[PDB]
Amino acid sequence: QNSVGIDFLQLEIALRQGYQVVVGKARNGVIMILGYIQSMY
Amino acid sequence: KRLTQDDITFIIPDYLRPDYALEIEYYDNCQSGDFIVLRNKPVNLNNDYQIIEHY
Amino acid sequence: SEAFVQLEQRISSLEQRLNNLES
Amino acid sequence: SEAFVQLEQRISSLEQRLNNLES
Amino acid sequence: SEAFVQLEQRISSLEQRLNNLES
Amino acid sequence: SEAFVQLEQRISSLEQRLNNLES
Amino acid sequence: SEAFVQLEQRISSLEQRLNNLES
Amino acid sequence: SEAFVQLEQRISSLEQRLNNLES
Amino acid sequence: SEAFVQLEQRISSLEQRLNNLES
Amino acid sequence: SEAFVQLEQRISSLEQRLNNLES
Amino acid sequence: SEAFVQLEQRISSLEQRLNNLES
Amino acid sequence: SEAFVQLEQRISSLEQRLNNLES
Amino acid sequence: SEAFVQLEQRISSLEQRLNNLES
Amino acid sequence: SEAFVQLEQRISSLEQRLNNLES
Amino acid sequence: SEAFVQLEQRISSLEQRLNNLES
Amino acid sequence: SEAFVQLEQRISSLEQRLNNLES
Amino acid sequence: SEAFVQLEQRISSLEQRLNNLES
Amino acid sequence: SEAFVQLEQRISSLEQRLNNLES
Amino acid sequence: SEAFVQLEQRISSLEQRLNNLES
Amino acid sequence: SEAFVQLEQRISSLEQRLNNLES
Repeated sequence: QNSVGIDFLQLEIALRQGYQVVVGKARNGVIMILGYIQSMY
Repeated sequence: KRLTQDDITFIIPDYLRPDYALEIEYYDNCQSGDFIVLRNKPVNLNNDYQIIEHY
Repeated sequence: SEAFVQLEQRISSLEQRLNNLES
Repeated sequence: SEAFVQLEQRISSLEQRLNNLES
Repeated sequence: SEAFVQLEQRISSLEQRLNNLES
Repeated sequence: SEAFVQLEQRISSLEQRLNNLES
Repeated sequence: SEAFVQLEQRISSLEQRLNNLES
Repeated sequence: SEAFVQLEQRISSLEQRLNNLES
Repeated sequence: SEAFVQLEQRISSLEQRLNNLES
Repeated sequence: SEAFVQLEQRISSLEQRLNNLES
Repeated sequence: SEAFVQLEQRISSLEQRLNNLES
Repeated sequence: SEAFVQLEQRISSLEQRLNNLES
Repeated sequence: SEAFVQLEQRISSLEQRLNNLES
Repeated sequence: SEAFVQLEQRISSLEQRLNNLES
Repeated sequence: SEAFVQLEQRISSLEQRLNNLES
Repeated sequence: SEAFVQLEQRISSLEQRLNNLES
Repeated sequence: SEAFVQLEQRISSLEQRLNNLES
Repeated sequence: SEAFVQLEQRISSLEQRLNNLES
Repeated sequence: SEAFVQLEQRISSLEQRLNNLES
Repeated sequence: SEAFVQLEQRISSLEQRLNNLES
């Protein structure tokens, strides 16, 4: 978990509630949880 | 959205109050900040003291 | 002026990061 | 607020440079 | 404004080049 | 023209960093 | 616009400088 | 008095850097 | 706009430090 | 202009490959 | 749209070369 | 059709980079 | 005549690569 | 247009051989 | 002309086999 | 179709030669 | 019958390659 | 067709050049 | 003006430390 | 304010002295 700034607990919670979570590189250049994808697959 | 040390309800003495502190956030890889916020449970749906009363 | 507050917080974070990195 | 945009862009580029430097 | 995002991507590539060279 | 001014700032910052690097 | 041509020239000069600096 | 906060931040970074220098 | 001057001073100091570090 | 968007995405992807490979 | 077809073919050939290089 | 000129310029830059790399 | 254009562009890229190889 | 398929196959074998040569 | 198609497929298979074998 | 038979025989001999070469 | 000429060219190229390989 | 024959000697000369480079 | 006094004292301690360092 | 500007050159000279000591 130390490799990237993801905050895996929020990721797991969001996945369990059923969101389509997105993780990736931001303007900082650090991997983080971006916004969830809505509606379409 | 970062907590700016104004939200902290301090209990330490006056001479220990930081003038400028920022919460450590997962953005920027937690490499900057001064404090963190802890909570008893990640998701809090049940009262532990009620479980003791039930048994 | 919340935007200026955000910029100040970002600059302070960067200064702390670089100061820690140097030593 | 052109100077504000310039400052924000400079800060963001600095953050990217520091992120690359640390990792 | 397609040409503008093309310019932005070229400058982003130059930034990535310089960051890779620096590290 | 926020995109334009921030792109100009990126260009200027890259020129400054290159001038530092070359000598 | 003229400023677009200036940006084109500046980006091209930056690319050439990075390329011949890399050697 | 945001400029005064600016001055405090500059001086705090100064003490941080010099303290890291000493040890 | 002296606070903006302060921000420019901080960002300039950071950039000079990093340019001396890299080069 | 879906085709042009796809071409731009492909160019950006190839450019990221080459930037990563130059590391 | 001959220029479009030429650009697509160039991108595809470059993609093939880059994929071969990575492996 | 300036965007097409930009695509051609980027593709030519990538091809030149790969050619100089190969030799 | 899309196929003809694709073949012509592939051939042209091929002699560009090999000409650069000879030089 | 089977002869055109013949030409495409010849050129594809050419690129395959030259790509294998490069790496 | 299925016979010519079969001959073309055989020749393409042979070319692929030999090209893979060489490298 | 004498030339067809000649081409088929040449292809078959080539396949046998390649099979022997690989194994 | 230029397609047959193409097939003859391909088979001849394969045979010359294999003869140079063996001898 | 003049285009077909011109592509013919183009591809043939390209193949001969590749073979000569391989020697 | 408690903050002003604190900042003044911090600065004064800083030049005292650095002046002793130079001597 | 005269106090603010005097603190300004005080902090600036202090920063320059620290940088010169670091060299």
